[PDB]
Amino acid sequence: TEFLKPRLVDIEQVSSTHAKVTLEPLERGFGHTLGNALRRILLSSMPGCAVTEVEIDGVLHEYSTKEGVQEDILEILLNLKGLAVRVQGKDEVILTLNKSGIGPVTAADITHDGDVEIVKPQHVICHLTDENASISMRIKVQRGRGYVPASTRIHLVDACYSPVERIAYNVEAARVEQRTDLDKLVIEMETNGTIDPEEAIRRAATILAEQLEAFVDLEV
Amino acid sequence: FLKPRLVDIEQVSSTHAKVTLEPLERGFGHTLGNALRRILLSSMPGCAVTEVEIDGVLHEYSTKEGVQEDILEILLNLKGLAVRVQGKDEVILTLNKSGIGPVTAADITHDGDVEIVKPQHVICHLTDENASISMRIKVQRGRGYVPASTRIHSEEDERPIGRLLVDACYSPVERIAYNVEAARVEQRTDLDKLVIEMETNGTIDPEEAIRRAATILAEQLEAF
Amino acid sequence: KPLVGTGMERAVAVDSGVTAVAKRGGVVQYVDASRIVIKVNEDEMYPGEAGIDIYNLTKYTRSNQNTCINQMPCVSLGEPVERGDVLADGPSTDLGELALGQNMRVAFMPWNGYNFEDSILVSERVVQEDRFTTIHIQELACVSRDTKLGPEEITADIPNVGEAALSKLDESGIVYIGAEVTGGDILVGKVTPKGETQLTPEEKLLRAIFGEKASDVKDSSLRVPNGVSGTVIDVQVFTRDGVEKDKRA
Amino acid sequence: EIKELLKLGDLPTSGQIRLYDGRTGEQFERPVTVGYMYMLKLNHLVDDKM
Amino acid sequence: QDVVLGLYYMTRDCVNAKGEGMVLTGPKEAERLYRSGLASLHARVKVRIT
Amino acid sequence: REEAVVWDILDEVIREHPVLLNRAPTLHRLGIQAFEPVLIEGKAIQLHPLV
Repeated sequence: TEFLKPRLVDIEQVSSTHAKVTLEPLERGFGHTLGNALRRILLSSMPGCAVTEVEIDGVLHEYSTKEGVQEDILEILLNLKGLAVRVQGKDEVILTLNKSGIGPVTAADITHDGDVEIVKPQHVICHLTDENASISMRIKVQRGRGYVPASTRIHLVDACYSPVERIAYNVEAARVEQRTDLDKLVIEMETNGTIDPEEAIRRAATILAEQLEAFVDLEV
Repeated sequence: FLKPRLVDIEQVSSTHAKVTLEPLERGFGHTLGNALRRILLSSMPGCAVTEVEIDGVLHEYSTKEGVQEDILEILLNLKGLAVRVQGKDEVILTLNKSGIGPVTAADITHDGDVEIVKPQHVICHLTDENASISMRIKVQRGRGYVPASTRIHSEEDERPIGRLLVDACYSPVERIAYNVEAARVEQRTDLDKLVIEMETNGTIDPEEAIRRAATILAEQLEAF
Repeated sequence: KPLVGTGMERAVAVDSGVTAVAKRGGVVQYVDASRIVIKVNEDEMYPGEAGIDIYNLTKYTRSNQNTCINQMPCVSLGEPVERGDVLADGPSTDLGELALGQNMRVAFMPWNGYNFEDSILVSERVVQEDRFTTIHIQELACVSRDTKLGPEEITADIPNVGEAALSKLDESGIVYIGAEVTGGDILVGKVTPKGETQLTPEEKLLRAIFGEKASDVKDSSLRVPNGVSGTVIDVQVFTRDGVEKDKRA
Repeated sequence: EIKELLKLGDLPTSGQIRLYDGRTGEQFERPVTVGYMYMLKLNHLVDDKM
Repeated sequence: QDVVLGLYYMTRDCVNAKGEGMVLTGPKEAERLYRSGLASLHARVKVRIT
Repeated sequence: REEAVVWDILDEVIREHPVLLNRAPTLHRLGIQAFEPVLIEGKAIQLHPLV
């Protein structure tokens, strides 16, 4: 009772952070199981680092107003969440926002540390209103194997770990020769720029494989 | 990063059983359990009857004198005969019987790799003192559902017209269900159980099946 | 049978001739898929000629709609039967009630558009269980006629056919009972005289190169209609009173 | 009478239950009516019509 | 029909459900919030959109 | 013979070559519409819901 295994024929990838990869041919029923399982893992468990918290140099609170910035503090916390952080063996790093002036602070406006990589110099952190303006603060990263909300750090910033911005799988019929109906599984995923999508898939179901390491034998 | 593993596999009947997996992380019992349900229901070994050559009969649409079962219905009964093999991918069983009474699945000729899980299984009954039915019951082994129709492309001199092909039922699995309940292992934050209560004709063991399922599952992961 | 019913289905099944109702009540001496022999009680029975009613069940045969009509015994060997009780079931009748179809587990919910208007979305369990399967009986005929050129032959000798083609026919040219057939298979070999082709140029040239005896007989044989595939359950041969019957007939 | 017979079941009064997608394994929001409907196959067979 | 019941059920609001009144960077993590079961398909929420 | 090769040829002749679909009560001109053929197993024609 010999079995049918595909290997991905095409990765059709848009730009860099975006990828759409097709895997064909499958066995009937396998497209949905592979797609769904790989999606559930790709989403809620992926190793990565962003921002769990930042001290406010201006005030003590998430609700306040900064002199020289119209953005509400929660608004800036949002932007901080959208900052791409890939950290090396240093488990928890911390940076500073040091800059001031007549124009917005970007992600290239942050101090440069030893094991820290910002993928986007382009990123908008917050705008700078006129003149001197008091702004510089410090930002501490955090690690997770999954997604941890802001309210969950019990004893505030939403911690976005999983590099995946979006994951979708399209199952369509695949035609092989004398085989009538098969699965053609098309994965489509966007990332935050830290880990590229192509390898992201790989680690994603390597997790799945590792969860299955307690069971099978033979082929290997 | 705790990996799961099985725990007590509780047999209940010759038909079905409940298998359990203790160490499941956040939400993983679903991502595993469903993906397991899928491969369990779809891809799995089976030895379902295929070719049956009965005694005096050219085709399924007649009636053998001395049995109140139409040939077609007898075939339909044979399709539901559950067996298991060991070292053979096809075995031909010889069924013989006569005299008034029910013909069960235990009236065949035992073979090395033959195991009849339901000796009470009714093939057909027998209505008269002398009526005898000899049949070659050709049981082969495979996966999924192969209807009698798709069997002919290959063709290749199936000329003995006494040989009636039937549709292949190959699958142990009838019904697979999974429930994830919170399993509190003595020390850990929150972990879940997986109770997969499956259903079978008795021709496949729980550990056998649940093994090969995950086997194929990770086997598809070979892309990387 | 219906899971949900009225109570009229019984009356319909019985009053329609499809079922087999016992003329006289008694015990079944003999139960066969072919026939059923019932021994009459003495109270119902007339004094002379003694004892039993024998019902010969209708077996697989062509209906008007090209469907199948087959009776199955609903009774068992050595069972008491009441007068006016079902001794057998016709097609689409279960245990004396009327079964026009099959009841099944159905869920009301939009599923991915696959049931867009009234469109029905059915599982694989159903097509595999072969429960909605249906049996058709088609009556095909082959006519041997008389043309001024000559009489038509039902012979198995057919111009331009391989051994695979002539195999499924007996020596006489008619297909064997029980042989499964599909579109294009020859059911009945038939050949009609057409003499003198009046072939032309390069055709001639071709026959000259390959040396073929192109026949004076055209192939009229009855073959299974395209796409329909089934098993032969019967064959009949009608002959003019006074013409010699062929081997098969 | 129907609901009463359903009480003699073990099955709900609503006639609706929870159902799970065979694909994602996740539940379906809301209960969906499930039951047994006697169904007929008319003969409009597609290998007649085609 | 099926489709409009789909978009209607998608875009309609209940008074309360999971995820009521929270704030999200955009549609991406809104869908991401929903699919994982944390936030209800329909809940009153402020989100940044472009 | 319905040899195995020809299906691949039919895939070619079908590609850019639209077919006309029509229903019984043709009323307005949209009662006929042209589509692109997609080869399908089965005897039934598959018609886009929006149409």
